[PDB]
Amino acid sequence: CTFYTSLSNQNQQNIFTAGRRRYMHSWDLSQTAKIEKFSRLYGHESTQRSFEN
Amino acid sequence: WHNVILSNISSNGKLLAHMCKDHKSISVVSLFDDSVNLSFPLGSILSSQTQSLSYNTRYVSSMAIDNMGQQLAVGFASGVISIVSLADLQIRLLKWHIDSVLSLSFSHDGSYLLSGGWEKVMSLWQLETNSQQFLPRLNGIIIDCQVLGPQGNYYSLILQMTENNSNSDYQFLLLNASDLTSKLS
Amino acid sequence: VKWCLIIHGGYLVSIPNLMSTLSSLHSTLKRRSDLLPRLLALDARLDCTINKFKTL
Amino acid sequence: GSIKFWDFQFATLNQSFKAHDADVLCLTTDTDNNYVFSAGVDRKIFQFSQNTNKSQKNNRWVNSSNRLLHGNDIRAICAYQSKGADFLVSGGVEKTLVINSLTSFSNGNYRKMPTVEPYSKNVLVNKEQ
Amino acid sequence: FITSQSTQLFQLLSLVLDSIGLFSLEGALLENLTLYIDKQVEIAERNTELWNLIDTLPTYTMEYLDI
Amino acid sequence: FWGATWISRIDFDVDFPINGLTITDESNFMNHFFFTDKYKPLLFVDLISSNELAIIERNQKAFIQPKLVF
Amino acid sequence: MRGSEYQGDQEHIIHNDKVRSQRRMRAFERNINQFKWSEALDNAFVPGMAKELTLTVLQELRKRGKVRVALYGRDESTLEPLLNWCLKGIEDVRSASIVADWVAVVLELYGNTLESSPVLQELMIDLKTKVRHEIHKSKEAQRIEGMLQLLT
Amino acid sequence: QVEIANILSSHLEANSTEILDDLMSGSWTEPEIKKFILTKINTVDHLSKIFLTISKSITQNPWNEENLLPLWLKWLLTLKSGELNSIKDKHTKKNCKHLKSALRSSEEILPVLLGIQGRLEMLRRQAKLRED
RNA sequence: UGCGAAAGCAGUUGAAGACAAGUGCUUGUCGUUCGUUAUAAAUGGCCU
Repeated sequence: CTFYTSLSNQNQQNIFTAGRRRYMHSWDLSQTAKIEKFSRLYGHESTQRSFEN
Repeated sequence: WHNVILSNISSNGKLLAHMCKDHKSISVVSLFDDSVNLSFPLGSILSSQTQSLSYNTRYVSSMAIDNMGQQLAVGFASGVISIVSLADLQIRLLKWHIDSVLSLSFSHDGSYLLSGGWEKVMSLWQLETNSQQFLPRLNGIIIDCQVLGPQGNYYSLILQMTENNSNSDYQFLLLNASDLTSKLS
Repeated sequence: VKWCLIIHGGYLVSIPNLMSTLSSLHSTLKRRSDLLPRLLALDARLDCTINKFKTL
Repeated sequence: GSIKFWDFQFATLNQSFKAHDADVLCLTTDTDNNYVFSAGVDRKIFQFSQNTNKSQKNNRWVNSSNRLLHGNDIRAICAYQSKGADFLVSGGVEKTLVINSLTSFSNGNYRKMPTVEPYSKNVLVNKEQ
Repeated sequence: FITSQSTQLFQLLSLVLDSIGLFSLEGALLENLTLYIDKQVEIAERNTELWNLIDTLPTYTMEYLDI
Repeated sequence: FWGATWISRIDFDVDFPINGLTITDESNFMNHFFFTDKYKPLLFVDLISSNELAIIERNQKAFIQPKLVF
Repeated sequence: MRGSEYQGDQEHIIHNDKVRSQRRMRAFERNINQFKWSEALDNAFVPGMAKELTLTVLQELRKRGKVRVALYGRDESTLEPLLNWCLKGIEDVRSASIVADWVAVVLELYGNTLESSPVLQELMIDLKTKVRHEIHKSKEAQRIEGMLQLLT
Repeated sequence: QVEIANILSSHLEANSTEILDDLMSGSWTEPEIKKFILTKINTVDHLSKIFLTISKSITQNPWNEENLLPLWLKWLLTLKSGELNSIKDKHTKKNCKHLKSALRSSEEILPVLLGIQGRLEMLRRQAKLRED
């Protein structure tokens, strides 16, 4: 896991997390959480079968 | 300009690419500067095979211009897409659509080409390796596509729902580019 | 079925309701009878080709 | 089915194209290395081009085009250039040549040679008997 | 008159037959009907296939050149 | 005369009416009428007798690339 | 690895996105979905294929409008399975209409091939026999149906 | 039979109005009709004339008991379909439209008669049982 | 195309201009017009 703050728009804060799975999560920054799932590699699914690193 | 058949404006809003009957010739012009001024007849881009075949192959149904002005995408009713490198009028064929392509739009950087047609399937062409990713089973055929954001956060689509032949039933979609899910329908 | 309908025709006439108590017959018979025009169309095409190659 | 371009000095990959649906049995190149033509079991010939000026500075190859010309596998392919001649000759299990033009590959005309051209006759006929 | 647009006329006869009922009909007249209707069915079938029909190298061979 | 895919006949007693994929050949190589294309390909053509012409004609799994048909 | 048991009972926010696992799709469905019309027909007639499932892949192809497309690249060797099913499908009331449809097409599309192939000729005689037998059964059913209307 | 075929062969050349009488001749049999159509009808005009006469005759009275004309029609369509449809005459198509109308009026009959045929069959058996 | 039932019952598919190709003539085409109710075929198939 790691925090991420865009180098230009300092207001932007986000959390990327991964595991032994084929999809990555991103949490933008309180009733609910805005979580986005990255699960598309655009034609390179063979080379990447886990996001854990 | 006279007798314009088709026209498009770059994503930045700074380049205009249009076709005129002066069969037909395509010219691109910069709007706020005189930096870009190019023209060429459509014959050069068209291959000879399409010259032999029927009219659907020589008939353009959509056009798009890259922001930097280096690349120009031309659709054809035959479903072929032809990317032209303006610097030397070199052609590159991307052929997936079985029917006429209705919407073309370059991304901001130019590496990705959004295409849509009667298939009800959106295709993102990766031009580096000519691969593609798909967003299928949309509610209707894609009349228009665009990349709307400083970093291409959102894709804006227009759908038609040609089932209802009585009326033109448009639906506007705004998709989040992260996971290709409808942010606003 | 043909014999039951023949011998007991008089009694069956004097029944309060027939559709409810013989619904299954009507359902079964209607399904077959609907197929007849389609099958005749199939038969005619087969006779056309069968006659053709037998002569040839 | 992949065509990969490796950098020689560092021995590392620069580009990877998943082009063919089966093996790539042969490669050939233009004199200036502005075109790389592949072929294989899928019966196709793919053209890869770097001839654009921006590409050459960036030395990025582009999957320009492909064609279907052969009825079966393509085992052997070769390319010749000269001030008067521009040939891309291919052949394979179909037992016939196919001649294309390198520079105008996508749009140029192509000739399918006869399977047997009896320069040396293999049959004779006797008028008597 | 029957035994001697015909669609509704036959369908009308079917109505006559049912109203007569089982008991009233007579055998001798029945057989004449039994023959007639069979002829019609044979014809009625016959037109049907007519209607549907309307809707529906050698190793060595000899040849002479044209010179 | 005959070639790989054509047969012809020229009568040598009569004069005729006057009316891309190969080397351009800018360099030197070193240093009454009948024509038909019906018969092809030909292995060998010859006459059996004065009015019999003998024409000899030619008579593997491949990777499947379908042709769409709708 | 001790964390997998946890179900987030003490956590503030619980977020679940996993899509439920769907039953594995059969081979014929895979071919329709990938637009393998001809193969989807072959998978229809395989040994030990339930009758109801076979009737679908015929209906789906007809509904898709792909009946001629599924019968182009075929000869007598690969047409026999379709007729053999049709030889059996023609009996049942449910598949009688569908078999009537496919049988007509293959005739319209393989009239010439039929003449030169003797095996197919027998398949049509046997078929011609049973379709005829079906006519007789249906004709009987009509006579019973008329017979009933007289009673009521 | 042979005389009628040659007689018919002559009239079709002569555009005679007695083609219907020759076709209706009782000497015709099924194998002969197949033989005559295959061996003698070699030009489209003769095919058209016979079809016209048969088509008109059936359309005027599709309920004739005399099966010789329909038997002619069945075999003409069965054997020479490719040559028949090649004929592009407007009049030829219009006759088919009328004929298609006259015939199809029958096929709608058949479910009714079979319904009638069942009732008579029941009624016949009723009398038989009472007699015994 | 009109009417109608779903079945069908009647009726249409004309003319000009221009371009392309072959050889002033022939054929094909129309992001051209007037008027009448009035085959397809660029190897090209749907994500995680």
